[PDB]
Amino acid sequence: FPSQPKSVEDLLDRINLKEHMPTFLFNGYEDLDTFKLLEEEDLDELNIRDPEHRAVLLTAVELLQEY
Amino acid sequence: SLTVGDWLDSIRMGRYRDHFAAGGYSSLGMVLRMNAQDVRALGITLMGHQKKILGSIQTMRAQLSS
Repeated sequence: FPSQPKSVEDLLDRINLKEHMPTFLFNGYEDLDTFKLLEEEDLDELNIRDPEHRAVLLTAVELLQEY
Repeated sequence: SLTVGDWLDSIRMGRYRDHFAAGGYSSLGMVLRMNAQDVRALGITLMGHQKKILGSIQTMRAQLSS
């Protein structure tokens, strides 16, 4: 779909979390078919601790299951 | 093709062909018995790659059970 996130970078840009882009792309989450596997415990391992960031990321992951 | 090397390429994890081969996983049937420890012991360290490989194994076992 033309309107869909094209990459992890595009998705993080859309949800205003580009600060986490090196964290995901240096820890094996460089492709959207892997990003869509994220769960809360995976954000702990990635040291992503801000509850607002965490909720935003897990909402975006739910939307990719639709994809 | 239910080759280990074809399975890895299908999930974009062909970089681990030599890791699986060295660890003795010559069939997919041997891969389907793996757990997270088996994956780490091949020398696979990137978190998301561990997660993608195990998730694929979990799904393939469910699709062959029934």
